[PDB]
Amino acid sequence: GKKMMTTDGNTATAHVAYAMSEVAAIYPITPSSTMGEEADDWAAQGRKNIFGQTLTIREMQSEAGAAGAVHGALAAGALTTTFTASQGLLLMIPNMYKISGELLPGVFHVTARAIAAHALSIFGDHQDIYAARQTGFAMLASSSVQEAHDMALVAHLAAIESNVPFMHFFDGFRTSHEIQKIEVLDYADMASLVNQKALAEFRAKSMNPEHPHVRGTAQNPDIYFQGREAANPYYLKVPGIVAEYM
Amino acid sequence: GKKMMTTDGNTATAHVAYAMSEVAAIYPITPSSTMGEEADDWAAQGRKNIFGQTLTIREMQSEAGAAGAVHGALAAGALTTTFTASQGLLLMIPNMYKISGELLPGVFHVTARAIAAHALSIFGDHQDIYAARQTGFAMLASSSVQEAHDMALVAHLAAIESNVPFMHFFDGFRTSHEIQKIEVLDYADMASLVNQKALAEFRAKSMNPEHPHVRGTAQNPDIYFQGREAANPYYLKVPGIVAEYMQKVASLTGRSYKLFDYVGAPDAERVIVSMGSSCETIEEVINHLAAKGEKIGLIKVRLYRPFVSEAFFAALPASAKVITVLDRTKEPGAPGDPLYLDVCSAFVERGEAMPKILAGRYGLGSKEFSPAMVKSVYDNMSGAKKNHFTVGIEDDVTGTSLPVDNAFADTTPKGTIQCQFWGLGADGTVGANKQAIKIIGDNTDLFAQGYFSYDSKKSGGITISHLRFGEKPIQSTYLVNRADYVACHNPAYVGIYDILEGIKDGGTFVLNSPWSSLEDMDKHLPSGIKRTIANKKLKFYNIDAVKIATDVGRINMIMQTAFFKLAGVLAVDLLKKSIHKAIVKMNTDAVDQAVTSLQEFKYPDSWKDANEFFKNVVKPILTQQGDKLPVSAFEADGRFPLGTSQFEKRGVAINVPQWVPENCIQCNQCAFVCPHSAILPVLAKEEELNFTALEAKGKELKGYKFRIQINTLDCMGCGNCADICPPKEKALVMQPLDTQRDAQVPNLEYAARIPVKSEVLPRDSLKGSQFQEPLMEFSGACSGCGETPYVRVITQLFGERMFIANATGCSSIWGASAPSMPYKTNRLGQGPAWGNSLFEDAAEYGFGMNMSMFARRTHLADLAAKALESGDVKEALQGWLAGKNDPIKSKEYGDKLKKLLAGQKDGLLGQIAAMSDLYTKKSVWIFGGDGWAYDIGYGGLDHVLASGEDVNVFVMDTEVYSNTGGQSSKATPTGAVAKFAAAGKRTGKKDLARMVMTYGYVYVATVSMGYSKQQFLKVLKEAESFPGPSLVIAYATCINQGLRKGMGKSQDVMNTAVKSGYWPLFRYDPRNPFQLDSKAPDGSVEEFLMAQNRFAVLDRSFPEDAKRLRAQVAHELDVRFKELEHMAATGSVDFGEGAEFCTRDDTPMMARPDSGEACDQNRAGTSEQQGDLSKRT
Amino acid sequence: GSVDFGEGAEFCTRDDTPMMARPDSGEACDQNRAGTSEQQGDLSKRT
Amino acid sequence: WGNSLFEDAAEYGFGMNMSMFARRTHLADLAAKALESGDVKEALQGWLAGKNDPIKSKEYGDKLKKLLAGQKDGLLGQIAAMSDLYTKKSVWIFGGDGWAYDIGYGGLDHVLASGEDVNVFVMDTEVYSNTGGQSSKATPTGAVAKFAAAGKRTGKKDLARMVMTYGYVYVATVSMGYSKQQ
Amino acid sequence: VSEAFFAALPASAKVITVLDRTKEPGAPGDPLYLDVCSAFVERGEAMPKILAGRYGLGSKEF
Ligand SMILES: Cc1ncc(C[n+]2csc(CCOP(=O)(O)OP(=O)(O)O)c2C)c(N)n1
Ligand SMILES: Cc1ncc(C[n+]2csc(CCOP(=O)(O)OP(=O)(O)O)c2C)c(N)n1
Ligand code: SF4
Ligand code: SF4
Ligand code: SF4
Ligand SMILES: [Ca+2]
Ligand SMILES: [Mg+2]
Ligand SMILES: [Mg+2]
Repeated sequence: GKKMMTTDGNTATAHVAYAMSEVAAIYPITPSSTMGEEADDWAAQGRKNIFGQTLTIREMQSEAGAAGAVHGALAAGALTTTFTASQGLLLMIPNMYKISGELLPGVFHVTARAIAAHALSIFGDHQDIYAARQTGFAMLASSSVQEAHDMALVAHLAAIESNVPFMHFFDGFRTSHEIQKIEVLDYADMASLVNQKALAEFRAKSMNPEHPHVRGTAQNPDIYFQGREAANPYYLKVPGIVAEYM
Repeated sequence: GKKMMTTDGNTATAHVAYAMSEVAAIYPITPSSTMGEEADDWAAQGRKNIFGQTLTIREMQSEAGAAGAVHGALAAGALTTTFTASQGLLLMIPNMYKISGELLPGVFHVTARAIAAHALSIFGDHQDIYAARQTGFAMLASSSVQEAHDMALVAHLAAIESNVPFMHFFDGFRTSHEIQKIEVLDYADMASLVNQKALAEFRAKSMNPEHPHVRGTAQNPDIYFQGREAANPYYLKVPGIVAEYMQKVASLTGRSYKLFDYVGAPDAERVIVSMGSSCETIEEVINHLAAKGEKIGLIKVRLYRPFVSEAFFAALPASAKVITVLDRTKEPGAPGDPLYLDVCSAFVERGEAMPKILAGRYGLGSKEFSPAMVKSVYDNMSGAKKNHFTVGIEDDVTGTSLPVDNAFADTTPKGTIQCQFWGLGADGTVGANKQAIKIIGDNTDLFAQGYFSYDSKKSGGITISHLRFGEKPIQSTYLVNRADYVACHNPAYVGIYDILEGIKDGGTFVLNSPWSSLEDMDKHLPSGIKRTIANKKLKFYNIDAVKIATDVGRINMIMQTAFFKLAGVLAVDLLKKSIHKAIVKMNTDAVDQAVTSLQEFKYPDSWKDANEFFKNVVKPILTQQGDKLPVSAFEADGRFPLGTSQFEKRGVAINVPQWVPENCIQCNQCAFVCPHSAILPVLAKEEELNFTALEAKGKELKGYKFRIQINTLDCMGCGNCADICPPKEKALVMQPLDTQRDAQVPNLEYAARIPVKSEVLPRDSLKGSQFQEPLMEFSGACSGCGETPYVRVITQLFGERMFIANATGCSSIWGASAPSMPYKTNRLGQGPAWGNSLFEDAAEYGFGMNMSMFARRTHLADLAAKALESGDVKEALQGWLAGKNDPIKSKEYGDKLKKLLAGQKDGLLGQIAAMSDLYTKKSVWIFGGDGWAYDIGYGGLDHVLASGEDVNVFVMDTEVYSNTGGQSSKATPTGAVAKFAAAGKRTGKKDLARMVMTYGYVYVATVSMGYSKQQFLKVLKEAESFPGPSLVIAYATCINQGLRKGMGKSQDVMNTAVKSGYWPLFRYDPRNPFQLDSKAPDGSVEEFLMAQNRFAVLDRSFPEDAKRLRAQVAHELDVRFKELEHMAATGSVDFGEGAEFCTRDDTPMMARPDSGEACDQNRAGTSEQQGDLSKRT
Repeated sequence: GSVDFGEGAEFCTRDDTPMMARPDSGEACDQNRAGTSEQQGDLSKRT
Repeated sequence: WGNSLFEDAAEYGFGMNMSMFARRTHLADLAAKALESGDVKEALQGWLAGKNDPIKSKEYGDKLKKLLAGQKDGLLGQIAAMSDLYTKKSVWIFGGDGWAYDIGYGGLDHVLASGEDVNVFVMDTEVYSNTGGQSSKATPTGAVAKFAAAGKRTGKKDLARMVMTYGYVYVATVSMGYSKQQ
Repeated sequence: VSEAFFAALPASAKVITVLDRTKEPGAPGDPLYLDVCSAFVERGEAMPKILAGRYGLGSKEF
């Protein structure tokens, strides 16, 4: 379904994320505000995701709020994405721990931006993405605009299948805003790549009063270690999923 | 200036931090709240730092606020410290980046606590500290209490000198709370260690208008790299500073530390590299194995960041061939845990011979790390080496566990006494044991270690205490497992738990038991315990201490006497004098009668010859034996099933109520009121049925028998029901449990099978609502908790279609503490969908639920609209589509659709039948306390509650941080005594309701159940009915409020709270939108305040302050209600298109692909002025 | 000045959970498990 | 001038307030210890009594900085060491609609309910002016912004009326184009 | 995944520089350098020279 368009990394990534998501909670932060703004633009116009619905976009009071709303939408059984940059990612980490702890299949699209240490900065480096290795997200990187499109698609598919949340990151103000002529896939072509069995399973295990479960308990020295060590198979399976979807 | 005191890690660290700081901004978080609380205590008393001033302590709304306040105090030139734990540290990291970026010399004291991944946890591991390596802090670690004191001192001195902020961390609930006898330095001695030149320089370079500078700029690709790379010298200098200050402190105390320390055989081949309290236990194990010729050792890491390979290799013996790097963290998918990566990088950068390096996980969530596990780690090194293992748990999902032999003999050094004290909560066992440790420490030359295991259950929980008293210093940093002396303070446990699993051969076993006879012990002592006592030749001492205490007119003193005469550590004179220091005659008589009463029991020799989920996991977890549970038992995502509290059956109340059927007026208020749902209104038919039932009254209750069944085993004995029972001759009378359980347990077992009649009466009504099944039953809340009845009524109205976003607080501690889940599924199986995200983001979690449900039901609507194009299915689909916003119509037509579309798995119809759980409209609820709604999760709550989406938030306003030790909130009202309000809080209650009411599109209503139950019910119904945001704040009572008559008066107290005008009731309905449901104040505010222990203490301390504060409270509630009466009496397009001027700058923060079209930049003047300039020229 | 809202109260102002543990805490106290003070007096009188 | 972060400017300013409070109390204790030449005693008493007034504190701080020139010994040397703490300081918190309204709101509310002498000035542009003009809570009803492309449906966040519920906070709304004297 | 990393890495490679766009004060190395070093330690085979370099901080030109 390859069609050529001339866009930057924000547009290339937001195209695929709009296709592959139904819920998006976004806080504005440079250089990632473009993806959320154009997603809200397309939602207002009426663009349809792979499931044939307009993507539901909401704006939070913070990026902590964006990560929390992402957690709620993933827990309730909706495909969720968010767009992030540095200070946003720092505010997002503690909820990313919960998102990977519950094995919820979200995709964060992060534009690499400096962390304010001696001075605030909006430009690109990998400090924010490296600050989030421990959270348990899978982390995918894109070198160019074409690779941003391809890797955003791979991240969404592998997040659906693997039940491990993904962070997709491309360089800020070096890929986010560099116009380039790239071929993108038609939404019909990327729709056929979804693992329908995994999508149905993901909707089944989600929070719902008809089949209720308790998520978010408080545990004591006795059983916390086992609940930590019981999520290893999903991580042993995610890399093969990423390779196969590549 | 060394003085000996017996304290835990919190006290040892807060001592030094108080000396070395002048400003401290603190948020409460377990296990670090103690340091801040005692710092505020000393500030209120008047303790002086090294500079001779009381330390200025403030409390923030969050730990982000604590880190920001720390930044401001460091920037303005004050020595600043803060105390942190896991979630706090995660919220602190982004400001820690700024603090290290500006080279500001702060010290954070972090207690290591788990990060909530699959479940919240308050216990110890290094996940939070490892999450903060990148921030640029220097990171110092302390193995024991003495090392916590020393390392806190070193951290403050090196932070002052090096201009690099420091993080000091010690293990949480393993060093934070383990009492030990340590020598501390006098403040005069630690004052002389400060580098005065560096302190003066630090004050000079700080933010001040007299010598102003710009800090916090915004830089561009051109110069940011250099400003990053210009801070390298300070980090190249900090490690030498830390080493030199270790030397300077060691000169004073006599204990020498290095950046990396080595303990063990110099010619050792198997070396563990560790960090934290485990370094103690391993050392102890080494001191065992070294006596058997073992060539093993240990490297203890003190300075984690910056990592200095020079020190590491100076510690590492060159004969070492295999190294295991033990880490208390899990990073999913990382090539290794952080310390392993650091050691590997050190060996790669050296380039010399590279020994074998192994990585292992241990002690996650303060999981035990015992000598046997250390031995197994060394054995793994010795042969059949395994990389990336876990030690301590039985892994069976990925095979990453070492085998552990649990027959490792006593490694604790000879000369030590081990004591286990099992007790029932608040029977005074831990208080008596702390007194014992303090007495022995102050009066002898023995080191006294004491650890206190607790329980998740607030009322009636078990409390285990492990005490060691040794001539040599106590390095055993783990729970006792082979005890010299066991003491059971509650005979109820003798069947419920294994009291003698930690006994030794001949170990004295002292049992509290009324049955002090040969035959009665034969009848009551379980065969297993009898066989143990007979076989291993114990010294069994049985005493009935309750009779002794009742005679002398609290079993604390008899038990302490039993310890002081039977432990062997010493005693009689010491305990007598200690009682004298603290009526007196009764205590000494109890001491002497206990002295006479203790005698060995001549046991019989024949004594040596004598759902499914619950049965598998929950019963073993409850009996404190889930350490044997493998990893196959636990869900990968950490979810737990509902309805686990139902099989608890814990009869811990002393007094349970009895129903007197003759007086009952069948009002259903004792059920509406009960906090643990031990009251079951059984409404039956005559053909359906000791089980005395009445004739139910009213037209709806025509042929029904009525009964009020008491859940005798699941009763907490709070007396709320009996105190609320209307008839002046009480239909409910509190009677001893032993005289009412035997005839009431079978009655409830029978009554559990009567169908619940939920259609006879509406659920909006009091009696009818109580005629519906409660979906939140048997919490772990405190007996008489003022929060559980509200949530139980909410689930009785909405439990079938409900999402709960539960903030962190008591709501989450009793709503889910593994393995007990009060929430349960109804007969159809549709329970509440309960989830806890974090403390600060419950609101955003619930809002996200709302968005997900909105999206999926719109997708369902689109599918149904596509399926409109058999006639019955068309009618069902149209009926659902029209009325999907009504829960009743949506439920009806969803049932219709689920009947019609059975097995439909093809096409649009198959798709529509696929999501059958989205038919009936769902009610997402947000449950949290005063702290969440008021302090930390406030911004998210405000945003979700101003967005306009149909979400409902219920506030359990206990006016305090009830869950965490009762610290001040913003709900904490004027003149209230709490933590961080020791003199009485001076700021008023946070007017959260009046804040939200300013929006005008939010339903706001305040409720109190003790006052009126009908207003609460109407409020719930019209809150879930409002198509928009809805906020409801419920006055709730907590045991921290110190009700002087008891928690049974909760409702009464609740009632009084609304009569006096302290807690008005009102409803703001946007659909005069405001209205007052509450009457004018009665003027009885002083009685209500004096009724609660906080104001009683405030009076006992400062009467003039207390009376002024109470006057201001009365005046402010008068004017607040005066204000209430004053106001109750009466498509896509962009904003930048087609504008003459630019709506966008040219900065990169405002760049988009559409932008860039030429436009007028307001640089040639206004349009009118431009026209004038054109006209004139 | 310093004083704690838990001193000199007939009932416990603290649970036994680890989230509410301090070195001062642990003194024996009534846990609201035998009923209210008035109801306790009534039970004592009747028996 | 200092910028901390977007969400924590309020806590940064509050921390400034605490640091200044602590250091000036330490100065007060030093001066009270130095009370026990007569001109220095009069200067110190005059500053101690009127350290809460910026004008009197400035006057007597100038007096003290004249008297204690080069004094580098004892209590007097210590008192002369911190000559930048004489005149009472005014800590200000400057931020826009987004900070005061959306993200730094909790910290602002806490510092502005604590009761300590801090002053916060809101440059309410009704929008996230810095970042592309996205919707705020100050963004009023029927306004077109980013994430309000069809016109915002929720009203302005009544921040002033929220804070005024405390009753111990000075709240005042200003507009310079309307009147400069107010 | 060290399997993929070593499948990419040519066996004739003798010197590796791991470029990172981050600064961690006091860390033994930046995160990607530590990952590659751990991969080579866990392989146990010949260990080429591994160098670490910083570049492009704050969208600095590279
Ligand atoms: C960010 C963060 N800081 C601190 C804590 C520790 N904590 C857990 S519950 C709680 C207090 C809960 O307050 P509130 O909402 O009033 O609840 P309740 O009093 O009903 O327990 C605190 C401070 C935490 N979990 N997360
Ligand atoms: C946590 C975080 N999220 C997002 C940003 C990006 N950001 C910088 S300024 C700004 C908006 C500022 O809003 P406001 O207070 O109204 O300021 P003004 O409109 O006057 O510029 C945003 C979103 C940030 N710096 N930090
Ligand atoms: S509260 Fe008393 S009168 Fe009312 S139903 Fe219960 S037992 Fe009967
Ligand atoms: S209200 Fe209290 S005393 Fe009555 S049944 Fe419930 S827990 Fe027991
Ligand atoms: S809110 Fe208070 S009474 Fe209720 S469980 Fe928590 S501490 Fe106990
Ligand atoms: Ca509603
Ligand atoms: Mg509370
Ligand atoms: Mg603005």
